[PDB]
Amino acid sequence: GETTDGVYRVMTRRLLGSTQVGVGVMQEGVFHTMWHVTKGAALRSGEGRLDPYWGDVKQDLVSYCGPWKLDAAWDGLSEVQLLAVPPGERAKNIQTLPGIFKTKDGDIGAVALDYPAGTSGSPILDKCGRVIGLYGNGVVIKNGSYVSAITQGKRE
Amino acid sequence: DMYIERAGDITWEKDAEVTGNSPRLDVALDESGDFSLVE
Ligand SMILES: O=C(Nc1ccc2c(c1)CNC2)c1ccc2sncc2c1
Repeated sequence: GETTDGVYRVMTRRLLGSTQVGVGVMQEGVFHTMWHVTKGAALRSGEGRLDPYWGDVKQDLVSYCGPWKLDAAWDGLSEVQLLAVPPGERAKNIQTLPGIFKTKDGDIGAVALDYPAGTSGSPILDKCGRVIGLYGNGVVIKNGSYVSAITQGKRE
Repeated sequence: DMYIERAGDITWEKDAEVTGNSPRLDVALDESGDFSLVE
């Protein structure tokens, strides 16, 4: 069906009406999203079908039609934009400076913007418009707010 | 059955709404891909 590069909404008709479960990125004929959005299930794009190709529950990432294509990374210094696609609302760029998730296996960038869980899969961008990661996997802080990591896959 | 709908282009927007803080947090990632706070 629609294979054009860009940001897409991931929807379902299983619940009441049409519900937005997440968001994803189409790039180089590959659909990239977060694992918790689709659970590895097949996707529909008009009359066409997207079958999963690669996935990992720990990284919380999944690619459809081909291997993960997104290889840009946050430089640890400059501001980024969350191209947020919220349920029932238009795509919107939100500029912020990322924080840090300090882990036993290294540091990761983190965006502190509050959006519904259906916004999961929204791409985080660098100044050149390159996707440096996906929004939707993080932690809940002392004030109920969500702080997501900048989750990036590995390009082979 | 899940489906996809195009929502726009992937572009950087100059003069976008600039908001949000930059916190430094101690986290742990489990086998299920869930993050948790370490103190
Ligand atoms: O529940 C959420 N995320 C999630 C669910 C299940 C799993 C994982 C993450 C990773 N391991 C499995 C959540 C909560 C709040 C917000 S706000 N914007 C995105 C967002 C995602």
